[PDB]
Amino acid sequence: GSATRELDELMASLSD
Amino acid sequence: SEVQLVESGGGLVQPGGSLRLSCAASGFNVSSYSIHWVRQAPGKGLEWVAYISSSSGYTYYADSVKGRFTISADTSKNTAYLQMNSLRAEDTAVYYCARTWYYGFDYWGQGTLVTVSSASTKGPSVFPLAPSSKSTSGGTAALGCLVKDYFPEPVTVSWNSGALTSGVHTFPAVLQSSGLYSLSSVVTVPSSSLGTQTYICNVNHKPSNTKVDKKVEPKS
Amino acid sequence: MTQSPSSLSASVGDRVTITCRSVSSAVAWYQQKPGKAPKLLIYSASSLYSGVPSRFSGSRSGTDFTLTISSLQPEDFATYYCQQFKRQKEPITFGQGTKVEIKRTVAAPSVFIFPPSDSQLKSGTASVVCLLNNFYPREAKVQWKVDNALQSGNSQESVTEQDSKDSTYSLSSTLTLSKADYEKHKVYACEVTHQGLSSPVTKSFNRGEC
Repeated sequence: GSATRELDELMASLSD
Repeated sequence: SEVQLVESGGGLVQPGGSLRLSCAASGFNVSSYSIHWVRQAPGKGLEWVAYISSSSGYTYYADSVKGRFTISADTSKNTAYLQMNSLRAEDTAVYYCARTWYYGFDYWGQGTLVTVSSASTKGPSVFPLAPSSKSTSGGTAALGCLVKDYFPEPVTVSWNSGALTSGVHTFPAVLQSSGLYSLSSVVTVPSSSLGTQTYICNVNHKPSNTKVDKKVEPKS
Repeated sequence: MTQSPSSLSASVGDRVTITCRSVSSAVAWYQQKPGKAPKLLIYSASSLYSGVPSRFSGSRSGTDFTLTISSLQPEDFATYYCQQFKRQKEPITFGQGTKVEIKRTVAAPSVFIFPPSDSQLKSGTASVVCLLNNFYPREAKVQWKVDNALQSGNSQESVTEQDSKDSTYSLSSTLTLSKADYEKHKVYACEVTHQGLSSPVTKSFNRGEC
């Protein structure tokens, strides 16, 4: 839930 | 234990071939936590290789596997998968799946060994490592067995059917240039016992359904 | 890329601080023991994972992330890994492993040499094995001689994990020759050099006597 959010947002934000 | 990750689908494959690993999750929903695959070559470090959010569908791969591996999930079976195509020798490793926990991976599966080789499954030849006859009455002697030319890992070695355990060293296998493995198992015993006690190594190679007992006796 | 773990010797009770070797947003720390899955110690730089002992702590200073074990116990000797998270490729990377091993008093190896079996010789190959038993520290030099010619490139070594009871290592070196080559020579010797030996120890046999 909130446990997965930070890493998921990190991964989704990647551009290179 | 309440959360668990159970892997399967590993084992043997040839360069250029394909395997599919599974990661069955229990105690949590795959749509609530992202999942990763991580691998480790024998004697080497951990290498992160892929990531999936099951809810969003977002996937990411390490460049070392990009274009060759596909990560996916079936939320109805609560299982993640790693499809591995165009496999190479260097993909040989223990593959783990693991769950996201803030900045960290909390739960890890047990690992499944993937061996990418052109070798076919073959039982070991077992040879005695005979104790030095120049020991002799005292004090400490060594003896062993050489377990040679087998594929794949692992082999187990016991001594005197498990009755002898003190002083036993079974070494990590080395991969020979033939693509076959080889290891030694040794044990130290009193030198006085060399004439009075039989020593037998019991070598089991489960992948080939081979089991060899070898009597190891002095020179003399 | 990737590679073997580096080594750190420490005594029970010692304090250890490992530094995680492109700046990272967060770091996680793991402990792993042979044949086991990694175990999470610290997540998000400084949070102790549920059930991990309080002697384990994590900290950030500037761009440097550390894990500290305040006082080592036997069960803490293992390989440690930092995991970097960053907003750039590769986004998740495990650092090189750091294998914390037990510092023990120096102990010289017992050395034994083994000729090839007659049964192996039937198959056209001779394997000669030299055993270094229960020594510390791990670092040892094994040099093969055949009729006093120093060998290189025809042997392979293997070393055990540090023994759980006495904290020593053991090592096998296997010299492999063809039957033909084995039979062209007399004296087979294994010379061992180690911190616990004041001068090198040689074990040998002569073909046809043993």
